[PDB]
Amino acid sequence: MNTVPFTSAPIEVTIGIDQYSFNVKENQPFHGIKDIPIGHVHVIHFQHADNSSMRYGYWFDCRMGNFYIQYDPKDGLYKMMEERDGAKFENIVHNFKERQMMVSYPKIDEDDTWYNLTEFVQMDKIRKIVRKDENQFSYVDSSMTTVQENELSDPAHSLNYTVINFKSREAIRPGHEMEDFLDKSYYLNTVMLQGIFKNSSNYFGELQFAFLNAMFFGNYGSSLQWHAMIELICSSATVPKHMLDKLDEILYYQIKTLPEQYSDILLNERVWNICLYSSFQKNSLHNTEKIMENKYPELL
Amino acid sequence: GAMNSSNYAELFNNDIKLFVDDTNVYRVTVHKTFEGNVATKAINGCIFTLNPKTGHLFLKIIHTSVWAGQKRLSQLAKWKTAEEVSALVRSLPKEEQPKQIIVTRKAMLDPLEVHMLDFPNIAIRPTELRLPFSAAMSIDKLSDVVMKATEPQMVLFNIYDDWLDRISSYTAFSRLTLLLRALKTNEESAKMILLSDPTITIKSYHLWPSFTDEQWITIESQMRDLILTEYGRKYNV
Ligand SMILES: COc1ccc(CO)c(OC)c1OC
Repeated sequence: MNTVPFTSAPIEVTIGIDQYSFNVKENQPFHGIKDIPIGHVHVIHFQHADNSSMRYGYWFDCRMGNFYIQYDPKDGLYKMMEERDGAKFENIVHNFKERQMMVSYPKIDEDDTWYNLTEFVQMDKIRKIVRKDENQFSYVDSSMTTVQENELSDPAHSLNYTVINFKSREAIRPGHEMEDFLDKSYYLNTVMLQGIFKNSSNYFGELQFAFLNAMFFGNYGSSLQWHAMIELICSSATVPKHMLDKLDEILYYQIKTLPEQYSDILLNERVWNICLYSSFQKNSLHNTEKIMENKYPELL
Repeated sequence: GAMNSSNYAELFNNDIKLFVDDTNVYRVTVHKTFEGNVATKAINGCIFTLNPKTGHLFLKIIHTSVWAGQKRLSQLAKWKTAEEVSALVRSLPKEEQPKQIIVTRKAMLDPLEVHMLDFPNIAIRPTELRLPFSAAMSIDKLSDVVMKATEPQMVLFNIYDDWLDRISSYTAFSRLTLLLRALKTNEESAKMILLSDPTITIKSYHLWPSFTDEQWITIESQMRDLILTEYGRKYNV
């Protein structure tokens, strides 16, 4: 179990860790988060009480270093920093735990929600989508645009997601125009899986990480990418059996975890109706279909 | 964007463009099988690709053999249309290639967009106008060349005959769409008007009779009456 201590909490802010959150008052005595499960990536995120503009946050993996949070009153945000002095950190943490000024990552033991949402997400890949290699952790926020979006402005602040377009030469083989447009199996299996991602696990990892940035930061592009990747699978007639079953699981927990009043903005009607009712794989997403019907039948 | 009454004049500017109509590409006669069921039998069709400014018609004849052993023909037909329009553009010299292609049915948008990926500077646009190009097969010479073809074949026409020597493209497109609209609403009567006077003939290198300017005014009038008439007969007014 690992710890992310906080220097202080000078401004009132709602703080999340993974799917949990709690309200911290201005100058409340709050000095960090303990018992963070090792073995997964995590995200710590922030929404100021005063300007709900800009949700922002940090992806990190405690295995990769000792990290802490400190408010910056010049740039006006809670910043993640790495501590290199090992004993300085343990001593800071132990003093804080002793005075019991830290909240506990509140994982119910029955609960595998986080693992299921982050099954395929690896800090190595996150850092290739969010480029900033002087840090071991990754900053994301509400307003960051993707490399694909910037095409159609500041690259240092881009989400370098996989470019995907259903009406591009990368997607459509010369002389198979109709075949490839109505069955994207070539694009999915040869171009993306074999070519770019190399295996399904990397593909699913990007997919999961896109959903999580959508949900936690309302990053519009992340929602577009998440939706697109799903659509490339559902619109493929030929998908490995093991991907289809895993996809049903992945989506099930994303739909399960979404706030019930955020469905209007983070979910695309066209994609879900197509994926669940009209596509090749309309019958291969039993769990996901079931939970979508009982929980969001308005959309369909 | 889309093409409508507000931007009607762009058709006749100097930017090369083509209308593509697919209605006559896949044509069937539905009939009864000996067992009482129903079957279709295809006949030849054509793609109707027209330069609204110069009047050049690229009549691509679609021979029934193209459908042999295929499924979902009404869907395939839009993709065959798009392949053939793309092949036509590719066949043309650079300075003859269109800058826009306007499809008359929105369902052709994605098929054409996808066949034209190699031409990103050619805008593919729909229209909100209800153009009568479906009636193209009421023109005897175009119908005849399609029904007689034994193989795929492209035939070139100027659908304005020699009219541009005397009128503008705008007037010539208006005359064409009025003639086509009349043929579509009542083909029998429309043809009667066009051939009533045995003294006015169709030159061997034309599609339409050789009317003087006064006679075309009279013809156009009679075509307008017919379109209003059939609208009363239809709706009773
Ligand atoms: C082409 O429209 C888009 C733009 C941006 C993103 C994400 O960067 C998209 O997700 C793939 C997308 O849909 C294709």
